[PDB]
Amino acid sequence: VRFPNITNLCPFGEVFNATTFASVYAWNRRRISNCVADYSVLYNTTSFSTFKCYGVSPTKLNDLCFTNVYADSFVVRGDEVRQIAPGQTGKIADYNYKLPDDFMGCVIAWNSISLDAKVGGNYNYYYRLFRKSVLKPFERDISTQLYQAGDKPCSVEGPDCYYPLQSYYFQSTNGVGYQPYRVVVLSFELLNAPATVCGPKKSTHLVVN
Amino acid sequence: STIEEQAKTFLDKFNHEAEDLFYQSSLASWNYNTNITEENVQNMNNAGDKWSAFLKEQSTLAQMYPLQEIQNLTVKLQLQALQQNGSSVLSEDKSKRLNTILNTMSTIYSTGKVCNPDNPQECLLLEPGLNEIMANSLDYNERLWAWESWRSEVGKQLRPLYEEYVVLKNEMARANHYEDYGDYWRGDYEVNGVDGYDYSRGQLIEDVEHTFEEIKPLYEHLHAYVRAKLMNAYPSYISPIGCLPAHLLGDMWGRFWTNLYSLTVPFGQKPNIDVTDAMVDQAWDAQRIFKEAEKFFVSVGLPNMTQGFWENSMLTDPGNVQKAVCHPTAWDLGKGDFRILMCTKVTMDDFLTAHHEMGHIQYDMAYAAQPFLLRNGANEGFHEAVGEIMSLSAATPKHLKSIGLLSPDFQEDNETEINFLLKQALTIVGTLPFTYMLEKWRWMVFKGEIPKDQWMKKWWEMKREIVGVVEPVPHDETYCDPASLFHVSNDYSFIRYYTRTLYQFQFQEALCQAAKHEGPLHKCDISNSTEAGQKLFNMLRLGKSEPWTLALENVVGAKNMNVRPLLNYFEPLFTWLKDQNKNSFVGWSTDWSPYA
Ligand SMILES: *[C@@H]1O[C@H](CO)[C@@H](O)[C@H](O)[C@H]1NC(C)=O
Ligand SMILES: *[C@@H]1O[C@H](CO)[C@@H](O)[C@H](O)[C@H]1NC(C)=O
Ligand SMILES: *[C@@H]1O[C@H](CO)[C@@H](O)[C@H](O)[C@H]1NC(C)=O
Ligand SMILES: *[C@@H]1O[C@H](CO)[C@@H](O)[C@H](O)[C@H]1NC(C)=O
Ligand SMILES: *[C@@H]1O[C@H](CO)[C@@H](O)[C@H](O)[C@H]1NC(C)=O
Ligand SMILES: *[C@@H]1O[C@H](CO)[C@@H](O)[C@H](O)[C@H]1NC(C)=O
Ligand SMILES: [Zn+2]
Repeated sequence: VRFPNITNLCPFGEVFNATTFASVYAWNRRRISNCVADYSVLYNTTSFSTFKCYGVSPTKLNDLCFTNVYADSFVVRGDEVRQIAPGQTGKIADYNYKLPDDFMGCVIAWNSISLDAKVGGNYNYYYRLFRKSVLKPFERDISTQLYQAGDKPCSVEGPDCYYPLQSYYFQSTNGVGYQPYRVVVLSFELLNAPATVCGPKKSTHLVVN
Repeated sequence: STIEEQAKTFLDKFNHEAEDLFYQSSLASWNYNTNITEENVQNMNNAGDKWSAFLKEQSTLAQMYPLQEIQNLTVKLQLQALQQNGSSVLSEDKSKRLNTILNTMSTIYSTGKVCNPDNPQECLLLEPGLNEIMANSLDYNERLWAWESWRSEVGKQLRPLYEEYVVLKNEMARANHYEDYGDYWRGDYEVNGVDGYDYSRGQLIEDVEHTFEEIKPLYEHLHAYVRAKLMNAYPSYISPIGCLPAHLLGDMWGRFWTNLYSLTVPFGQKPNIDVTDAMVDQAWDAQRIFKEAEKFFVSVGLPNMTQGFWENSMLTDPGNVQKAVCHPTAWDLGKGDFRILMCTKVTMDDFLTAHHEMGHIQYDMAYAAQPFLLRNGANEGFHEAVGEIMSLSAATPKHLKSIGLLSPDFQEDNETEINFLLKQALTIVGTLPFTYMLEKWRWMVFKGEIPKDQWMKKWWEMKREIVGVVEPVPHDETYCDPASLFHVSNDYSFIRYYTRTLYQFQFQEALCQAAKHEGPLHKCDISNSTEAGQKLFNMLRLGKSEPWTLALENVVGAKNMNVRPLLNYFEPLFTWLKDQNKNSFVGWSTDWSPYA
């Protein structure tokens, strides 16, 4: 005899406990559906440096229902975690990853260093320095196309043609501001269409059909 | 688009692409200064060359953007520094010899060992030994040997290298729109863009002499009081009318008269303001000294030391296993990395200098928000003055009583304040003539006023007249005694230390007005005053962005160095010294020599 759960626990340990993350200019997006989501495990990890749930309730997030659940993951410097927030202007937010000013959901980050700054680092993360326009909310641009300062012929890396992408150099000796920080953003959303994920207690509230 | 905006994105590329290159050089330089190895000298020099190469290439690209078009003044400063041609004006023949000489002089000074005339295998090095001899010995011959041997066996070898150092460095400065190498250093104090807050290269040279003229009377009575009290310590060797023999002063060069406090202490029976004995007897550690200095900055509201400071810094001699550069150094490596390298010994001198060097870091941490090319103090004196503000508050007997290095029932007195003020005057007032003469010699040598044949004559001609210190042994032009000091041999501006002292009391006067005070400028412990700390934070956060004259004006209320606060701090000592010299001669005779 076994206890059957028609909706398995949602894949939340996959995104957070993942071995490798992505550079901010190429952030990774995930859909969580056809499952039951316990957000208590997200609270129970006290190692999380920042748990900034704009909009929805922090600890009563578990006691809710949702339709569109998107999880975005990237790693940025500690002093740039503030730029991953509603209505904050900065090099990361303007050109790499922008949250809506009306955004509802949460931003989660932790210290990293242990894995993504290993002695003789095996990875290399990156970030975008220049762009013509500020990114609209939830927009991505992986363009490798060169940027011009004045009216410039940008076919060669030159005095005024600057390569748009730049590299993060994470070392143990770096300070907290210049140390890597792993950020996962949960983009909860509500749709008038039938719901997809609610929570453990609310298995029949809206998640099931 | 505008070239100004075109240059803004050029600097944005520069700032983001330069930090790692500068960080690698700083890491390698740290790994050599903490560990002397031929492997590290190559790695450090390679990273410096790559950093220098990045400077050369990005400088040439910066020449295209014209400064006259830019109207955002903070942008103008960043472009102006990057556009400057430094050693780039020199040819490969000139640059190599200039760097080969510069490293050679440093290695001679670092590896300088004087062997005992008997038993030549026994050699005494300036840092571990031969300074204890010059700071703890009362034997006239032992001090004479260490003073003469260093300036002969080490100094003479630096004479040929310094002559070519001057001519090559002058060619560098003269090429880059300067009169001499002295003008290259003198430009650090220049503002030329803002009305009312402007400055010039020569305004420093005239303000220094005007301000030093009002320090001479205080120095004279300090000189006479020290002279009389040194006369008892070294009988039959000092003239009651003549100058002071150089080797009988506090240190190897006469820079600081601090070690003379034991001989010249006014009231011995009063509890010692020199808490060096108290620290050792209470088992104070190197860690406690830097931890207590940390709590001082914390109390005024400034931040804790970063964990990279406590994890990565070197606060003790690593041992005979590995060599190290034990000159007190504050490191702003970048990337949020702040470290202090120091050969901390349990003495009051290292207790105060720990406050001084942590003051460097607090300034360094504050201007970290400013861009890379504005990541520096307003001028050289500002950085060295910030540390001295703390050591001025930390040296007060009340603060010493606070930390436990003085008895909990310590009762203040007229006598103790003279004991405290004299020790502070030996360190602060004593060095002012030494610094004024040393830079005036170098400034004139760079200008060529002093010929190569009259080098050593002028060095001791001015030392007698300005500083009141005489040569114990006659010296030829073969000797090169000015280069026997670390700062001259390692190509650092030295007038920063004179300007430092005048700023120090000017800041403290304002900081001790914000911190509601009652009495004089001494007994000014800004400890536990957040208002005093936040008044400094605003100055520290600006960095090089705002002009130094404006930065000084907002803090203290003046656009220039004012010698008045310094004299008020020592006014109780000046009046006491005059009475204590009623039956002593005040002044020195320029024609008395011990050898004569
Ligand atoms: C990550 O793994 C650790 C160790 O297996 C576990 O304790 C923790 O709950 C996991 N976190 C998530 C979000 O799955
Ligand atoms: C000193 O440097 C050498 C090579 O530069 C290195 O192998 C050694 O481990 C260093 N010593 C210490 C104590 O770090
Ligand atoms: C100069 O440009 C910077 C660019 O970020 C700007 O923030 C600053 O306000 C400008 N200067 C002035 C005086 O506004
Ligand atoms: C640097 O040198 C170039 C020629 O090599 C010259 O055109 C330029 O004006 C110089 N820059 C400065 C600041 O002297
Ligand atoms: C500074 O560090 C000490 C020891 O780690 C700690 O007790 C104190 O709370 C810290 N202060 C601040 C303001 O972080
Ligand atoms: C600062 O305040 C603390 C807390 O009362 C006190 O222990 C310390 O002695 C004060 N510092 C000074 C210099 O009086
Ligand atoms: Zn210093």
